[PDB]
Amino acid sequence: HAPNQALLRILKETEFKKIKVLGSGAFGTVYKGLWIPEGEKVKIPVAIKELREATSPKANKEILDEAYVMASVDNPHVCRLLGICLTSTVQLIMQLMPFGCLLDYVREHKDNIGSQYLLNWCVQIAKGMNYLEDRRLVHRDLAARNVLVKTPQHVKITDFGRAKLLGAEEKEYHAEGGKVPIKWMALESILHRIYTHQSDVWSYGVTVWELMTFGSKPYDGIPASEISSILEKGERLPQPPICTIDVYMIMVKCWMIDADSRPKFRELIIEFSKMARDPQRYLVIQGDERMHLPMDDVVDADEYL
Ligand SMILES: CC(C)(O)CC(=O)NCCn1ccc2ncnc(Nc3ccc(Oc4cccc(C(F)(F)F)c4)c(Cl)c3)c21
Repeated sequence: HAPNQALLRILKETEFKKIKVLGSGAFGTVYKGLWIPEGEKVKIPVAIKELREATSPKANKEILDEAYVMASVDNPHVCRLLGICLTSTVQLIMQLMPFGCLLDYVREHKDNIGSQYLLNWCVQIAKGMNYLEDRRLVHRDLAARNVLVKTPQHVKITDFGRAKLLGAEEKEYHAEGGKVPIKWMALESILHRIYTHQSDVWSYGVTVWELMTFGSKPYDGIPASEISSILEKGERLPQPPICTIDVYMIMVKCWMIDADSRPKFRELIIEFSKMARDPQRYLVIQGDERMHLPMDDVVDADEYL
């Protein structure tokens, strides 16, 4: 394994301005804002998380470990961390993704989402996931809520709170146990707390199904404790109405019990790209052809290098 020479940038608090609240979680408030590096005539749209003073040493430690992961990744389909700021409580500064999480976005805009967008997002997520595999990173929480929308044409994978870097000799990760997203997890993760890139593939399949059903909840009837035996009996999520068998067979392959029988991300890239070239052959959406979707020194983070 190579030396990780990623730079962690520590920002001065006067360098960035909070403009409005985007949301608030358990660990603090997230603000829309602008980052104005001193002496560079540039303004960068950012999201800024200000951790609560209530935050434990334990929580702080785990948040910084997540920032370490985010600072180590550099791909157009993985979230961009700009830096952190070491004030009274720690602040994390990331690229603004103005359209929010992809799960909300498909629920809220389902009447205007065509086959071209759906297939392109599958490609993009596969590209980010492939890159994470190249980095020997196992995500462990892939899901539509954990994909952000920069523009309708460009999504990025986020939330590395569960991510684990594999060791050089290491093949699988073994977790300790706790609050787990059971309905997105490979069977071997539920049963034996084993996680691989192939288990991320399973999660990818569920994420695709979320997208193809415009944000339905997987196994909506069923409680989490029942999931693993349902899977052991060979039952899977149903074929979404818009999906040709071509697309559904792909999701199904992602949910093979034998992890090595699942597709690789680089193959998912290939197969969804083929379909993105003729999208109406692969997803059947009523009115598809009808559909389309959307101070001075402003630059996107992607162009600030
Ligand atoms: C909580 C919540 C507010 O309920 C959910 C939520 O975070 N979503 C906010 C909504 N949101 C909308 C556009 C948008 N664009 C970009 N980043 C967003 N969110 C965002 C997320 C995490 C960020 O930072 C980190 C980095 C690592 C670890 C942690 C952790 F929470 F564990 F402490 C935070 C930042 Cl700076 C922003 C955005």
